[PDB]
Amino acid sequence: ERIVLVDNKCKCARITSRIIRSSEDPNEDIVERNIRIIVPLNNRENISDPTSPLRTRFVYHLSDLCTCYTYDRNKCYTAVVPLVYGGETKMVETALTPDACYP
Amino acid sequence: REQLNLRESATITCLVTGFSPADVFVQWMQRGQPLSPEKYVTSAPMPEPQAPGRYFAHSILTVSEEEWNTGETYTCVVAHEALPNRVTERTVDKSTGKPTLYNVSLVMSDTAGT
Amino acid sequence: REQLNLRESATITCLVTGFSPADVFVQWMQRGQPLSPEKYVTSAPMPEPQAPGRYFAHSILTVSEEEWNTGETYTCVVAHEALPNRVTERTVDKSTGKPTLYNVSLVMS
Amino acid sequence: RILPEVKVEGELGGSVTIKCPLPEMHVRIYLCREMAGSGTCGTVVSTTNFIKAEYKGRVTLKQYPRKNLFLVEVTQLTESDSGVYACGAGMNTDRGKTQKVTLNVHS
Ligand SMILES: *[C@@H]1O[C@H](CO)[C@@H](O)[C@H](O)[C@H]1NC(C)=O
Ligand SMILES: *[C@@H]1O[C@H](CO)[C@@H](O)[C@H](O)[C@H]1NC(C)=O
Ligand SMILES: *[C@@H]1O[C@H](CO)[C@@H](O)[C@H](O)[C@H]1NC(C)=O
Repeated sequence: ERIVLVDNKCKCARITSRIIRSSEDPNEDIVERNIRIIVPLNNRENISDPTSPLRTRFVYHLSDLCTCYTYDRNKCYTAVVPLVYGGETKMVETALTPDACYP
Repeated sequence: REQLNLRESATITCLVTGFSPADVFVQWMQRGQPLSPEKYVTSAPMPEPQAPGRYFAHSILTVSEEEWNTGETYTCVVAHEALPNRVTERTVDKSTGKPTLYNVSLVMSDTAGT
Repeated sequence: REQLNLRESATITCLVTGFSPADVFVQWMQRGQPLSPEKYVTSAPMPEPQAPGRYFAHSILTVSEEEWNTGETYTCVVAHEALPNRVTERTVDKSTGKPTLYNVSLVMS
Repeated sequence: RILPEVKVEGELGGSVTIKCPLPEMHVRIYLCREMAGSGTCGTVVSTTNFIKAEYKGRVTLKQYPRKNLFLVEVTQLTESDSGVYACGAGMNTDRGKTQKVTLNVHS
């Protein structure tokens, strides 16, 4: 019954709307605004590099809502990890999101 | 918590479970650069109680107490065969491991908008 | 709402429909004193598409976008020879709609 | 978000197998019995060798990449197996469920 007005998946806002069918009275209807932001509370500054301070601000302008906080479940985020095993250093691509993407 | 009270040293433990077979490679990085094996000690792969053939291993890293309170994010990177990318990692800092402060400053603007 | 996000101007329209005969007059008052004729524009009466012998008009007042932002009434006054006192007026504010009750549901669990 | 609640009957001797969708990318696919009192979800069957303590040895996992149905089977029914069994994926269990369905005892 609710039209999916916004289904943002990178800041996770899920704004929507509907018209509430009131009684058979004059049209003093109500329009709904079910905004539903979910706070990660444990992610980093860049979403793709776990070395920055964690997260203080959470800015949500709903006009730029149609850098991110959360991780897209169908997207893959990776990085270069500098391992060595002795003298050589094979900088190899790691996975910051094991299971959203496979090699 | 009680280890960060004597103000002498802090131990971060990287525990790898379920991997089979043995002989997994583990190391630590401090602010994106690796450390010598003179500061972290790994354990031999031991069997698992409820698992038929899966194993587990521990790698402890000991650092100065004041080296962990100011930040200085540590990462544990491991590389076992079975990994789809053959290499994975995890990370902890003072603001992430069992925190005592959820310092939140979320702001929401332009509620009506277009 | 779409026009106010351009942050340039605000456009208030005084819609005068359902009068008869023609020759309706429109002015734009603000806190008692009228506005200059160069601030608003009035169109000529045109017949109603369904109603046989009636008409309509319009009166566009364009102001700076910031000026709408602080209260400020802009009441439109209409004079036609069929009104009970020959003068009527309407007004809007930034605050002229409804209650718009917020219903916040902050969750920490 | 599929909700195909079916009325498959069960008994001690009786065996009921649930059907679930698979992404087939070798992620963590699990069946989980939601607890009404707890308000969370407790994994009864997982990709790994974990099995619930109550369901030890009486459950079987059956995966067909060919037909795109992920199905799990229960050997014996004690008649207490009435709850929201939801399937799913990802490491997470609660917030990752794909489809849910409640099985039933007797009929
Ligand atoms: C940290 O954020 C920057 C800014 O976009 C970006 O390059 C990346 O996500 C992080 N930096 C590195 C070197 O990974
Ligand atoms: C909590 O967040 C505010 C907002 O930026 C910041 O000014 C303050 O320093 C933070 N507190 C601590 C202990 O970091
Ligand atoms: C919003 O208001 C409706 C009725 O006015 C109420 O049923 C609902 O619980 C409210 N939403 C909250 C409290 O999050």
